[PDB]
This record gives sequence, structure tokens and C-alpha cells, in this order.
Amino acid sequence: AKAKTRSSRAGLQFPVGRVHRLLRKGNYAERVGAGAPVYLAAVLEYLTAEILELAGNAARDNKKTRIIPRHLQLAVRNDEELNKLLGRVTIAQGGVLPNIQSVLLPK
Amino acid sequence: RHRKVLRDNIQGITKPAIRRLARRGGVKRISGLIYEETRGVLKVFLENVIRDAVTYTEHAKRKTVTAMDVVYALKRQGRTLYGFGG
Amino acid sequence: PIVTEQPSAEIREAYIENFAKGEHISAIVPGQSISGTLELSAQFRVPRYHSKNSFQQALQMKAQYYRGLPLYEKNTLLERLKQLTPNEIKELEHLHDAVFVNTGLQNVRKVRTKKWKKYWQYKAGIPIGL
Amino acid sequence: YRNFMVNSYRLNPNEYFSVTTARRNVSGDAAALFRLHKFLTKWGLINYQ
Amino acid sequence: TRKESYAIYVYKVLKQVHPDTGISSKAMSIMNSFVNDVFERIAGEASRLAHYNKRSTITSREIQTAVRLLLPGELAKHAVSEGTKAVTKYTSA
Amino acid sequence: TRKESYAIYVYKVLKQVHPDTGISSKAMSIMNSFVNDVFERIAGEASRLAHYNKRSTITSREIQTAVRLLLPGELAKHAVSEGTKAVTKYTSA
Amino acid sequence: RDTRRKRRQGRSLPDIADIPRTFRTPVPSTLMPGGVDVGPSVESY
Amino acid sequence: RYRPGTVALREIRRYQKSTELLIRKLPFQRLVREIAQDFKTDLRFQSSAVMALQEASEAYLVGLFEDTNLCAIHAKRVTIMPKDIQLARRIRGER
DNA sequence: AAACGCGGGGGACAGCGCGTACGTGCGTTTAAGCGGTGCTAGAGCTGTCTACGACCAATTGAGCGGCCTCGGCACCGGGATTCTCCA
DNA sequence: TGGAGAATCCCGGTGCCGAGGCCGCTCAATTGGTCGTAGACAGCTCTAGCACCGCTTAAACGCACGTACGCGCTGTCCCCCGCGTTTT
Repeated sequence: AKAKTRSSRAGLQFPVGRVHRLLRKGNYAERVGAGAPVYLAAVLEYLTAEILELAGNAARDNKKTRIIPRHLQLAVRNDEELNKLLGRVTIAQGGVLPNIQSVLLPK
Repeated sequence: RHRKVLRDNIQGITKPAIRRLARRGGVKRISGLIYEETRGVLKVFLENVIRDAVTYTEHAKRKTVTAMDVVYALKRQGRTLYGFGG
Repeated sequence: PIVTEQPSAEIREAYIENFAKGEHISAIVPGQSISGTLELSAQFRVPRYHSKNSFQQALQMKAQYYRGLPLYEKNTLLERLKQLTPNEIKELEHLHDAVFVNTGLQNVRKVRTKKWKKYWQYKAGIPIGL
Repeated sequence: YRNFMVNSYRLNPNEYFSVTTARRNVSGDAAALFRLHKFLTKWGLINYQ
Repeated sequence: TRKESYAIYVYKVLKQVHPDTGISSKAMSIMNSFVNDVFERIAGEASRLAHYNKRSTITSREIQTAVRLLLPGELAKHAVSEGTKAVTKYTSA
Repeated sequence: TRKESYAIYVYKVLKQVHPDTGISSKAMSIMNSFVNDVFERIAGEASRLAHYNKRSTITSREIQTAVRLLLPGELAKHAVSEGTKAVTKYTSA
Repeated sequence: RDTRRKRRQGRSLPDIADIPRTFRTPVPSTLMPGGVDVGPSVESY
Repeated sequence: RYRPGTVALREIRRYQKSTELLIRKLPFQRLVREIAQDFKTDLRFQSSAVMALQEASEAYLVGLFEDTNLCAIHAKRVTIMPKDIQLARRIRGER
């Protein structure tokens, strides 16, 4: 019947039947066990909350209510486990964290 | 009724083993600061594989270790090695 | 062989000389004590007077001292254990375990008092046993 | 508590019988044991030599 | 031409998480890329496990195994629980 | 159980190529470890390309691109030849 | 990061499982069991 | 007797003239049971999984000692110091 | 083997020298980039289309597991060789 | 620049287990028919990359130079390994 999206059944924003549709689409298995899309959309919303947390943190730390990729750089690259997990992910218009080498500092 | 659990054979891996491998790795005067500076860092290598590899075992519903999941983990880490099937 | 401190009288001082700074050291140092381990449950257990199925089959059919107990004669105890019921076997097991643990605590308590009486003399300048 | 502190000082009078060992060896709140130890060392009787 | 994206969904988790902070569409695009990025990462890892043990029913047990494997530290154990959490909300519903 | 072993075909290539020299089964196990490993490297790359073309077909052009992007120098170009040429032999037979 | 997820599902407390042990740094006390024997000696020299 | 220093390099010949590992093996198998039994016990330990990692260890370590002396001789030393190793592992991305 | 030592002499290290280099400042443009055109190109969108291997039926020998060697190379005895350290 | 000696390389005798093939016996790999459908491929459109110059002007560049640091040179001491040890 209607598109009554399966995220509301899971308390989610990410429609778990779009996720089940994508898992049937992604050739991961023949049967897509119907909790695997909920596991996916659930880890998805957990990490969406994880990063939107630090994103709004760094954005209002720069006194802006608009979260920008520079804020994404300064929030993500300050993290141990995130930047340890994302050592090879680059953020365009993220730039650098402000930091100088220690002996290049004049005395 | 005997519990066989081992711990830190990395000193049973001798410091003469470092005086071997440092020459195999091209070191002349291995200072005393080096020999155990080695023995920690490789142990960082050691658990991290099996931390995933034991993770292979239980979803596989097993109580043994194969080199199959060693290969799963090493290739999973980008440590591709031949001699083992594939 | 009556204490369990660090017997080297130069590592205990170097431990405090760095402890006031707030630094660890190489060797270890425990607090002083006496030796001896009070190891229970690797010792006398609750005995197994029941069989592997002597309770569920009883459920279907609707049923001088060695350590702390004196050794009974062969004929007198046999008619006594021809009297009891498997409602009281679980009582008897725990009664005999309560005797065994009490004796195994009494003798170790006596040895422990004999050790502490020599600890307090040693830590007060008396040599021993005076 | 008082007999414990006085008996424990007089085994080795060259040692300052601290509050922390008295707190670690008898069961009670630290405030009352601290006040009793400071009263006791106020009148001699412990840590006098 | 309504084409399913995650811009209003990242907006949903935004106003679920930082309603005090609006977004740039650049950060929105970074996250919309990131969604399908790890959606492919973990599920290709899961198909890798589904070929490790030659399985054709990837359930949330298998995504649990992938979350166990790939993610470092709490990122595993949280996505262990959180990935179970709405699973327990959907296996109920 | 007929398990598709790669001792004999690689050894056919050895008796074609360095036939004076045998091969240890440790080395033959290196080859047998090489075979499906390499058979799936470019295969996963190529299915990624098959969705870069968004195609449910894969032709030898797709393997040609898998050769084209990736392999260093003439190892590409000979396999640009060879990968096509035996294709040119298979389109001849 | 545990508390980072208490807020997400809480939008929609002491740990009684971690029972700590009691190790104590030894007081510098001569007579008392549990303390190191630094400082003034038992003999008066 | 002799001086400090001389007989290293033929070792650097011979070890790299040869193909083997340079490590104790009963500590190797006991270390494998050691580390794999720490995560989940009761593993019945095939020696395949035991020996399957030693090439992945020792050769990379050997490669690390070359980078160690690379930073040591770039800083102009052969008494190699862990400053060289950790600057290498920094530029290796390990450190 | 490990393992424990142990001269022992030069390698690390400090440290001093020296001199130049590399920024720094500022003069000098200058091409950077911006607008601003003019346009058109292939991207893009549709528009049908058929062929293509799918898929599955039949088959069949492939090829490889289990079954037969015997020999390439390791092991070792002995000697020749060849690098190194003190004359 | 040279011999003594310790390590190495090389060469002769042994033998073996692994490399390779042998012997079925499938089973997978093929051929044989679809099968619409996938992408094959025609048309359409429109756009979106296209250079281009007007022009600025500050960035780049042009150069004076000043000294800092990087190395020039040393002595050391140290320190780590080598020779000898055995046990583990």
C-alpha cells in the first residue's frame, strides 16, 4: 500500500524500507534479513547524531549558527577515534586546525 | 582441569633475537634504548589482528583458530600474503 | 620468614624519596604483614551424599574425631542411615560441611594467632618468644 | 579508640603516630578520630618524644 | 521530480540533535556523501562476511558482526547497542 | 569433492614458460593463493565500474578499463594487448 | 561517549556493574600492618 | 679483545642472505596462544594461525629498522635512538 | 641458547665556529582575476530497440582428488677461498 | 702494503620426500534454446564549458642584506658490543 515509511516503526528518520530497498539493491545477500536495514539505519542515525553533535558544537564555538566544513574539520580532526578512523578522509573547505610546530616558534 | 594461558613470550623472544633482527633490519649500534622500544610496538601489531580475528570466530560459531581468519584479517588490514590459498 | 615486607632497607627509602615527589619506581613494595594464605573453597567442599539422580528419582517416588566428626561403628550408623529420608539428606550434607569448615577455620585461626604474637614482638624490638 | 592510640604510640615512641594509620586501623568517621588524635597529641601522651 | 535524498533526514537528525545550529549545504553534502559512503562500507564488509561463511541472509546479526569488526572502541559498542536499539524498535514494530 | 585447484594450470604455464624449473608446493601455494585473490581484486573494481556505467552488463571493455586505469605501464599495455588478444583469439575461437 | 547517546534516545546515574576494589597506598608507619617501614627505627640509634 | 661495533654488517649480510625468521618458536607458539586466548579462550590452536603472522611481524619490523637508521643517519647517528624510530613511525604514520 | 658479562675505544655528543642565506623589506610591476562576451557542445534528455547472455536442459569430459613414482635439493665432510685485523 | 686466521664459498657423497604425474569420475563447464531487456543507440536540446579581453592592482617580483644556523671541527666518554660463558 502507501509509502508509510518504515523509520517511524523504528523511531528513526531514515526510512528503513529505503534501507531494505538499498540492501536488496546492493547485492549484499540474497535474503536481506529485515533487521539488517534497521541495524543500518540505526547505526546511521546514531552516527548522524554523533557528528551533528560535534558539528553544532564547533559551529557555535565559532559563534555561527551555520555548520560549515571548516567546523567539520575542527570538530572531526580533534577527535581520536574519528580522525583515527578517518585519517584518509579530507574535508573540502575544512582547512587546518590552528597549530604551529614548537621549535619554529621564535624565542 | 589445567588452564593453559600464556603471557608475554615477547621476552622469550629474546634480546639476542633483536640483535638478530636489527641486523636483518640494518642496525649497527643497537642502543639499549631500542631493544624494548621494539617489544611494545610490535605488540600493538599483535592484539589488533586477533581482536578482529576472534571476532570472525564467534559469528562463525567456533571455538578454534584457523589461519583462514588470519588471512581474512590481514587482507582486511591490507597485509596480503601468499602461500595459503586464494 | 614471618613478615612479607620488602626486606631491602634501601628500596623502601627510595620509594618514599620518590613518593613525596609523586613518582613510581622500578621494583615493587607491599605493606608489611605476616605470611600465610587463608585459602577456602580450594579445600574441603560441600560433600556429595546424593547420587547423580538420587533427588529426581526420590522426587518421582515421593521421598575420637577424624576432622570434626567421630568415627561411627559399622553396624550402629547403618541402621541410622536406614532411618532417614531424602528430605533430610540436604540437611545432613550442609551440617557436615558446617562442621568441616569450622574445624578448618579453628586450626588456621590458632596458627594465625601464633604468627601474630611473633609479629608484634618482632616489630617492637623484642627478638622472639620472650 | 583512646587506648588503641596510646598503646600503638608506645610501641615505638620515635615514630609520629599519624592520623591516617589510626583512621585505617579503627572503624569510624575521620572527623571524630582526627579531633580525638589532636586532643591526645595536644596533652602530650602521644608524639611527645 | 521528487528524488529520495537524505537532506531533510540529516535535517531531521540535525533538529533532533543541534536545532540551535542550522547547516550549510556544504556540510549537508559532506554528510549526504558520508551516509552512502559508510552505508557502502559496512555493507560491503557485511557481504564480505556473507562470503566468509558463504551466507545469503545478512541479518542484523551480520551487521552486528560488521560493527564489531570495523569500528574502533565505543564506535563499535555504541553501534552495537544503537544498531540493536531501533532493531528492537522495529522487531517490535 | 572437485575443488578447483590451481596447481596444474599454473604448472602448465610453468611448463610453457620456465619448464626447466619446477615449483615448490610452498611456492605453488603462493600461486594458488594468488589466483582467486587477483581474480576478485579487479572484479570488485570492475563491478564498481559497472555501477559507474550503472550497467547490468559487463563486457571485456570493462576489464579493459580495469587494465587501463590500474596497471603500471606496459603491464597494462601488454594486458591491453593480451587481455584483448586472447579475446581476439576467443572472438576467433 | 556513553553520555553522548544518553541524550539522543533520551530526547525521544551510578554504574552498579563496575564495583571498584580497595587498593591503598601504604602509610609510612613502622608497626602497623599495611604500611612501609621507612623513617625512625624500632631501635633507638 | 675487540672494540665496540664491528661484526654487525655480515649479519646484515647473512640474515638478509638467508630467508628464515630470527625468533624463538616455543615463545612464538606460546605467544600465539597467549594473545589469541586473551580475547576468547578455549581455542583449539591450529599451528597455521600460529605461524601465519610471523612474516607479517618480523619483516615489517626489519623494514622499520631501516627507517630507524634512515632517521638516525639523516640525524647523523648509527647508535640508533628511539627518537629516530618514532620520528620514522611518525612519518610512517604509525606514530 | 642465552645469557651474562666487559674491555674498550671510538661515537655521541657537546660544543664552538663561521659565515652565509634566506627572509625581509620594500621597490616594481604585473599578470590575476574579474566581467562579460557570445556561443555552443556534448551533455542531456529522451526514444525506441533489439540481442544477449540468461538461463536453463543436456551433456560431458575436466581436472583434480586420490594414487604411483624417484630425484632436486638439502645435508654434510672436506677442502679451497677470501675477508679482516693486527704487523 | 703483508701474513694469520676465521669466516665463506665451493665441491663431493647420501638420500629422501615432495614435485609431479596416474587413474577415475564426475560436475562443472558447455552447448542449446529462449528472453525481454539492457543498453543500443536515434534524436533532441540546450546548456554549460567556452575563450576572451578591460582592467586592476597587489602579488609577484626585484633586490639590499644581515645574520643564523647549519654545518666545520673537536674531544669525549661512553657505551655498546665482543669475546667468553653457560645454561637453559
